[PDB]
Amino acid sequence: VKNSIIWFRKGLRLHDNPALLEACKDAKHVYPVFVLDPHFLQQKVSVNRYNFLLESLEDLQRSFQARGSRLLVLRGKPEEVFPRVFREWGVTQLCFEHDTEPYAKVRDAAVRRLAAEAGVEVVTPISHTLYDTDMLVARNGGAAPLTMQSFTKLVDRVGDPPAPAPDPPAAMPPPAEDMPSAAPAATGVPTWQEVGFKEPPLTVFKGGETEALARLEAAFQDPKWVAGFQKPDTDPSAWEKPATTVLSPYLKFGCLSARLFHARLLEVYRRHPAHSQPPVSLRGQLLWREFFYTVGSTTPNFHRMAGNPVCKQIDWDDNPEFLAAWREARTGFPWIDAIMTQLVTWGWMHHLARHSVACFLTRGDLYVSWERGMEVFEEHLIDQDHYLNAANWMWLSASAFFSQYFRVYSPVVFGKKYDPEGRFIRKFLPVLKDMPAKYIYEPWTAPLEVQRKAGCVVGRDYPAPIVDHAVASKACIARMAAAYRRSK
Ligand SMILES: Cc1cc2nc3c(=O)[nH]c(=O)nc-3n(C[C@H](O)[C@H](O)[C@H](O)COP(=O)(O)OP(=O)(O)OC[C@H]3O[C@@H](n4cnc5c(N)ncnc54)[C@H](O)[C@@H]3O)c2cc1C
Ligand SMILES: [Cl-]
Repeated sequence: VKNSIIWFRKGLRLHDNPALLEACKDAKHVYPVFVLDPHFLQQKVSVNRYNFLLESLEDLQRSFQARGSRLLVLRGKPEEVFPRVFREWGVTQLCFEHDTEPYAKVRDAAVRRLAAEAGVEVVTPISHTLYDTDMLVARNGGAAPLTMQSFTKLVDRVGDPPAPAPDPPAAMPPPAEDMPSAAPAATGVPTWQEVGFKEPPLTVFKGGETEALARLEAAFQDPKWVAGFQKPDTDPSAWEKPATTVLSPYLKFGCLSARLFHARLLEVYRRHPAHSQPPVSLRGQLLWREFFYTVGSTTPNFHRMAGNPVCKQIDWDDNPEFLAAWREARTGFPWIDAIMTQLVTWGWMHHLARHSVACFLTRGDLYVSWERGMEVFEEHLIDQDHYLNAANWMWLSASAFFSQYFRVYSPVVFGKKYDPEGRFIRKFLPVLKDMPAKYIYEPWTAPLEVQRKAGCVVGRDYPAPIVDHAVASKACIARMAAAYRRSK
């Protein structure tokens, strides 16, 4: 008889899950497993992202209960848990989605070697990305494309992505009863209070496949908006209704299928011949995701500067004061401090909002290494993706993929073009809620009478700007030019 395990790590969904379909096919018992490390708190991670993962597991649990099954949250590490449950559950086949992250490759290798010892077949379909990213490299001659212009030419010659897999059966084979490692009191989905987190989550985006599908349908309620989508024209100061899809935390955890997303975009594009094209279109945004996965997975030390071949070695400063002020949202620039406040409260910011604070920290004003900023984003971002965060940080720091270091965003002017009243600032920085719009982006320029009228005396209620942009900008640019000449 066939008893199988469908191992969840990413791909926290039931739709377009070929690993789940193979695990259920001709199976008497199916053990849906997510492996949790309860000492992951002795190692970094905000309660916002970890609760998003927990809500995603709860959604999977309710979805499995509706089909006569159950989600098992096994505690411990994979290398110690699987050799036990292989013999206990009579497992003959192990199934999980392919992953290309460095720790995943080291982890999945040992798991496979442990399965071959137990006589367990391992099935690992590709479903987290649009294509077999190792196939794109081989199709291109054996190296990853380093520009989006050439990558888009490759995917057009490769063809349409594989279509999404059908939905699993309305009923699935349940786990066998009275198995000790399957005891419900030891395999339930924990809450954020039981894993050690002491402060509650504040983000407004809920995890789970159900929410991922609802956000997808909501974005497709207006097909003209999807067809004419242009990423650089979207509004970074929009928070009540964000200007983009906000599907990144669901695509990160695999709550939403990228191939399903891509399949729905082609349906709209076929009936809208004037639809936007890469790199600005919605489909182009998925290609940016696939692009950085293709390069990042084939580039050693991709998340670091030293040892990274595609990354420029720049003599960034070691300034713990600029990092702390930027990290704690007290730079003195309300546009920057509001975005960093949205980071710690929501775990998500608009793409151009991240451009502002990444440029401010790195090549624009403070000249701190993008590795330091990447560490801060990885902690608070609910959509933190190993390859995407690092690639866009090297982009904004002009260390890879991007070279126009003379283009420096203004922490004073950039936001005023969209939100002249500072509604985005007043929402996240409530201490500036009564400051007139003439000085909301420059509170230090307000007369002292006006500062007292608003209850925001610069230096007492809100900090003074840690740097003068005009001076700090002309100093980072000059050092970037020197770095770019010594970069050969
Ligand atoms: C410094 C910096 C760090 C970033 N860190 C990450 C990260 O760790 N995780 C993350 O998901 N995004 C990250 N990005 C990308 C971008 O800011 C977000 O992907 C985007 O804002 C998410 O909003 P959305 O889902 O509405 O995007 P949409 O505009 O709706 O795009 C749709 C999807 O395409 C992908 N996508 C969009 N923009 C990019 C991009 N520039 N690069 C790669 N894929 C993209 C995402 O999967 C996104 O969900 C970062 C950007 C910056 C500037
Ligand atoms: Cl600007």
